[PDB]
Amino acid sequence: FERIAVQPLTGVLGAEITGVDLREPLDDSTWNEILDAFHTYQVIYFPGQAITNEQHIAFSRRFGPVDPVPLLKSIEGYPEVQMIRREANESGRVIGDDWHTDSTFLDAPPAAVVMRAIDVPEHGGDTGFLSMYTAWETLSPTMQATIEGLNVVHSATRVFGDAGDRETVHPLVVTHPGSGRKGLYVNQVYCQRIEGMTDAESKPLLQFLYEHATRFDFTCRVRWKKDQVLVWDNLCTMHRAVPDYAGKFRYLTRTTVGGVRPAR
Amino acid sequence: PLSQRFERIAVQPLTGVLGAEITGVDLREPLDDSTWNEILDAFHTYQVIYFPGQAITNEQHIAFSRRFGPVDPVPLLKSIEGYPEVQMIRREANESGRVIGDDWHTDSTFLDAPPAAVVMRAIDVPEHGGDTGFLSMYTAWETLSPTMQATIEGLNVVHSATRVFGSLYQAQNRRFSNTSVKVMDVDAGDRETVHPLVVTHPGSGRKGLYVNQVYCQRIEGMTDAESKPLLQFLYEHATRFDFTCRVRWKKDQVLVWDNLCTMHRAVPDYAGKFRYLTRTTVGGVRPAR
Ligand SMILES: C[C@@H](Oc1ccc(Oc2ncc(Cl)cc2Cl)cc1)C(=O)O
Ligand SMILES: O=C(O)CCC(=O)C(=O)O
Ligand SMILES: O=C(O)CCC(=O)C(=O)O
Ligand SMILES: [Mn+2]
Ligand SMILES: [Mn+2]
Repeated sequence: FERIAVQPLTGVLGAEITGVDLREPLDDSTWNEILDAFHTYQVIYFPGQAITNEQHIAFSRRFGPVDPVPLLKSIEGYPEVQMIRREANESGRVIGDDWHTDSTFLDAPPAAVVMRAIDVPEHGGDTGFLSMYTAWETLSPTMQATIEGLNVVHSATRVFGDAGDRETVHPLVVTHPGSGRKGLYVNQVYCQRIEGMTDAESKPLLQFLYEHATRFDFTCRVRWKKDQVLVWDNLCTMHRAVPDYAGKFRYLTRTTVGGVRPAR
Repeated sequence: PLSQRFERIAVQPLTGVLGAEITGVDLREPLDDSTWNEILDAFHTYQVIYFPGQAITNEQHIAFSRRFGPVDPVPLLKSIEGYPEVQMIRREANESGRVIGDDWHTDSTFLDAPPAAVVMRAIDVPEHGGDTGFLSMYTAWETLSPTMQATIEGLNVVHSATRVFGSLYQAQNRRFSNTSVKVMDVDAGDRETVHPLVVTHPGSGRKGLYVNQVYCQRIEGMTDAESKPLLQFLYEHATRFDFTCRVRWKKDQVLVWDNLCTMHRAVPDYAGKFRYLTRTTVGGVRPAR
């Protein structure tokens, strides 16, 4: 890395990137290094990037087409820029407070999400991430061989479920179209059953994979500060909100980068 | 606000659940009463506290530890030459044996009187890799439903070291290297003790869950089949990600964790890299409701 400075967060995933101004267009050499760090570290974040809504969209477009997720509210004037907002007065349960990755009920879920902290507490409201590369790679060779050929049925029936009940089928293990690396691909929010198996057969196996994937040693924990811009890979990671900031205002915006069909 | 409540130290909470960074103090020196009382208050509130940039000697490490209570080294760990009170969490860059403490537990709960706290000091740690996770058993308890609390608050739990250096350990394959771990008597590993499932912290007066899957064998009076589901639920509940924090280490960071109201976990993400911390253990008293 010669155009940026990269500081890995853990031995598994996550890296802080400095030495670059996201308010400006990125030359080829700088963009290529950012993409290289993204593919390697899977979640990357840039402190001190007070970027406008328009600069947010422009940066996001470098990753791919900006295709908003279905269920979130957009800011006035910018359909692409969606809100993760919780009022100080707000009670109840937080958006995304279980391990998941976004919108896997889609035939082509999002490739990536670009999140920008606008107003965040001095402490509280971290976001957890984990690597599905590491999840797959830490399975024994025998377990890998055993489940590699399985497919899993996804649907949105528990988030907003007619379109919420529509099923799609994804491989249990997918090859990342950018890195070429294999990762586990299951999540408790959207996965319904292993295709072809009975309920009794499927439930314990999915349950094990949920437990395995979310092992603490496969995770990292990102702390937010105002003007922090973060990108996560929606194919090879999962993420989780942390609701430890009752009574405090928390506001981030996000753009969603379109992806292609998950493939073996 | 912390900036105005604390006059001798500066406190920066790590999460909304537990953990805090402490600065404005020199651990090389004896602590005056007001400074110590503020540290103890922060310890009781935040449950795991750490002090970056404290380049201290073994003697100073021991002296600071003694403010929390009497030193009482844990049975399993080797000590450094010249300092029986200072034990090692040391992993050579080339070793590939099981990593010490790589699942959620708290220390030596098989003792009739487990440690009250541990003071850990980073000697030589990787630039990245080897974080320690912590979680609050106050929060774990307080987030159970009223009905689940009523159901289990009267239970007691059987603890032993059998999976660490007793019969169950000796009957399996994953072994610890002799870098930091002593050879132990198998009968000592199998010795059972019974503690309450919910305990009152003597310093804070608060109630916390008290179970861990390393040392807990079963709920007293129950069969294994009866105990397995309740205990397994409690482990899953306590280790919910939103009940945790994650501490990253740097050389000369000194950390204190409360061995009664927290659990902790090593993270084995630094294969091929040297990692060395020292630690003193503060003696505790019999866990009580
Ligand atoms: C110093 C410490 O002793 C321990 C040693 C290893 C250990 O590792 C584990 N980690 C995870 C699992 Cl599942 C089993 C185990 Cl056995 C835990 C504790 C103590 O208790 O005083
Ligand atoms: O608020 C957070 O930390 C993450 C929420 C989430 O899951 C998302 O934005 O998709
Ligand atoms: O090495 C670590 O991070 C923690 C090891 C541990 O569990 C202990 O020292 O008791
Ligand atoms: Mn999400
Ligand atoms: Mn331990």
